[PDB]
Amino acid sequence: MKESAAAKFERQHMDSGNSTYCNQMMRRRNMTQGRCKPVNTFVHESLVDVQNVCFQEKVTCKNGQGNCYKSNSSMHITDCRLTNGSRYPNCAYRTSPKERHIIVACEGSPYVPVHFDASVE
Repeated sequence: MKESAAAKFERQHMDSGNSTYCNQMMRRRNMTQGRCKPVNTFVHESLVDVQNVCFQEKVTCKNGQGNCYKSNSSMHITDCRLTNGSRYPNCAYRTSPKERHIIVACEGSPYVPVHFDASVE
């Protein structure tokens, strides 16, 4: 692959360094390329903490596959949600910071996060 699954996950979902946050980040992370990705979550924890979720609580994924893991700890995340029926090329998002357990799908060797599945209160 030209972009590994792990690299794709970092691009789509990690932002440990940090109203218009989602508008900027969805665009800069290539999630408004010809289509506005409707929902996307960014995680503000270290990549090592997120990678370690792959050894936490096994749970079923939203698509029904079994390789999803729910974090034992709550994490600082931001949800970006497409708003006002906006369409490419004018994607507008709402920014929602919160603290939730995250659920990720993991794959490979080493076994690392490849998809952000959901968050749980």
